[PDB]
Amino acid sequence: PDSWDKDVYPEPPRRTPAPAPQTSLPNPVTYLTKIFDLLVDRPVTLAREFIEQQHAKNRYYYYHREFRRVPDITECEEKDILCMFEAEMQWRRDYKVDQEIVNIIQERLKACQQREGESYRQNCAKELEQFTQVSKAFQDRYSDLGAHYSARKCLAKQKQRMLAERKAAKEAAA
Amino acid sequence: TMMSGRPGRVPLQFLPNEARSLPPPKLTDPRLVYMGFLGYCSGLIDNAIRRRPVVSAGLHRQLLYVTSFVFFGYYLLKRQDYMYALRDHDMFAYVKSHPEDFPEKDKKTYGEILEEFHPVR
Ligand SMILES: CCCCCCCCCCCCCCCCCC(=O)OC[C@H](COP(=O)([O-])OCC(O)COP(=O)([O-])OC[C@@H](COC(=O)CCCCCCCCCCCCCCCCC)OC(=O)CCCCCCCCCCCCCCCCC)OC(=O)CCCCCCCCCCCCCCCCC
Ligand SMILES: CCCCCCCCCCCCCCCCC[C@@H](O)O[C@H](CO[C@H](O)CCCCCCCCCCCCCCC)COP(=O)(O)OCC[N+](C)(C)C
Ligand SMILES: CCCCCCCCCCCC(=O)OC[C@H](COP(=O)([O-])O)OC(=O)CCCCCCCCCCC
Repeated sequence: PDSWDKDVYPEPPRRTPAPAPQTSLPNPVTYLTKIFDLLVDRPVTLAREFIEQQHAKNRYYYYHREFRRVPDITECEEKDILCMFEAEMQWRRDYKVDQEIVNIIQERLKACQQREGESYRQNCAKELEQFTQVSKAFQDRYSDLGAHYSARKCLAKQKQRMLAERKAAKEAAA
Repeated sequence: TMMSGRPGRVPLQFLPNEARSLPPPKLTDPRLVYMGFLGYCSGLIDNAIRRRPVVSAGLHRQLLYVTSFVFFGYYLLKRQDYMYALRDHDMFAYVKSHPEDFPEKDKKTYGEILEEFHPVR
C-alpha cells in the first residue's frame, strides 16, 4: 500500500501456490471463505465506501514540522547558556530520531523472522546484520550516559572513545 | 557593616536626594499588594481579638489598617530598591576600577575543553 514506503519497510514478493486439488470432496475452507465474503466483507466494504465518501467532501491537510540545524555543543562556547540550550534541544531531538531508527530496524527484523517462519535462521541473515550494526552504533553513542544524560556527557564520552582509538592506533603504528 | 560609613552618607536620612533618580515602585506592585493584605489580616485579627464580627465590624478601622500598611510598604520598597541599586552601582564601579583583580578570560568551546566521562552502570 501507499500508506508507508515500501523501501523503508521492505517486503519480499509473495508467492502463493496455485490450488491443485486431488479429491472429489468439496472444500469446506473454500465454502466458508465464500460465506465470509458474502456476509462480512461486502457489508464492511460498503460501510467503508460510505465513510470514505463522507471524508472526501471535507478534505483538509496537516503538515510535517521542519527544524533547521543549529550549532551543537562542540561549537557552543563554555557557559554560553543560549547556545548550550539550543544544542541540548537539538541533541535530544536527534536522540529520539535515532531511537525510532533502531525501532524501525527491529520491526523489520521481527517481521522478517515471522515471515520466513521455519527457515528464519538462514533467510534472515541480512536483517540480523543490519540490526547488529545499528544496535552497535546506537549503544556506542548512548550506552551509559545515565538518567541525567546531556549533550555535554555524550561529547565527553565521544572524546574518551576518540582518545582511546588514537592511543591504540599510535601503539599499532609504533 | 558593609554599606555603613559609605562616603557622603547623611545620617538618619531614610531616603537621600540621589534616590529620586530611580524608578519609583508602581502602585500595583505585588509587594504593595502583599502589604495591603498584611494590613487586612491585622484588621481581621483586631476584630477577632476584640470579639467583634470578623468581616463586618470596623470597616473604617480595616481601611485605616490597609492604608497605613500600604503607605509604609511603599516607602520601605523605595528604600530597599535604592539600597540594592547603590550596591550594584558600587560593585560595578569597583569592577571597573580593578581590572587586574577582574580580568577577562579566554573562552574555549566544549570541542576544545576535555571533560572526563563517568559511565552509569
Ligand atoms: C481568608 C480565609 C483564610 C485564609 C488563611 C490564609 C493565611 C492568613 C490568615 C489570616 C487570618 C485572618 C483572621 C484571623 C482571625 C480569625 C478568627 C476567626 O475565628 O474567624 C472566623 C471568621 C468567621 O467566623 P466568625 O463567627 O465571624 O468568628 C467569630 C469567632 O472568632 C469564632 O471563633 P470561636 O470563638 O468559635 O473559636 C473557635 C476557634 C477560634 O480560633 C480561630 O478561628 C483561629 C484564629 C486564628 C487563626 C490564625 C490567624 C493567622 C495566623 C497566621 C497564619 C499563617 C498561615 C500560613 C502558615 C501555615 C499555617 C499555619 O478556635 C478553634 O477552632 C480552636 C481549635 C483549633 C486550633 C488550631 C488551629 C489554629 C489555626 C492554625 C492555622 C492558621 C492558618 C489559617 C488561618 C485561617 C483563619 C481564618 O472567619 C473569617 O473571618 C475568615 C476570613 C474571611 C475573609 C473574607 C474576605 C472578604 C470576602 C472574600 C474576598 C476574597 C477576595 C476577593 C477579591 C476580588 C474578587 C472579585
Ligand atoms: C517585621 C519586623 C519589625 C519591622 C518593624 C521595624 C520598625 C523600625 C522602626 C523605624 C521604622 C520607620 C523609620 C523611618 C524614620 C527613621 C529613618 C532613619 O532614621 O533611619 C534609617 C535607618 O533605619 C531603617 O533603615 C528604617 C527601618 C527599616 C525597617 C525594615 C524592616 C525589614 C525587616 C524584614 C521583613 C520586612 C517587614 C515588612 C514590614 C515592616 C536611616 O538611619 P541610619 O543612620 O542611616 O542607620 C544607622 C544604622 N547603622 C548604624 C547600622 C547604619
Ligand atoms: C495625618 C493627619 C490627619 C489627621 C490626624 C490623624 C491622626 C491619626 C489618626 C487617628 C486614628 C484613630 O483615631 O482611630 C484609629 C482607628 C480605630 O480607632 P480605635 O477605636 O481602635 O481606637 O484605626 C486604628 O486603630 C489604626 C490602626 C493602625 C495600626 C498601626 C499600623 C502601623 C502601620 C505600619 C506597620 C508596619
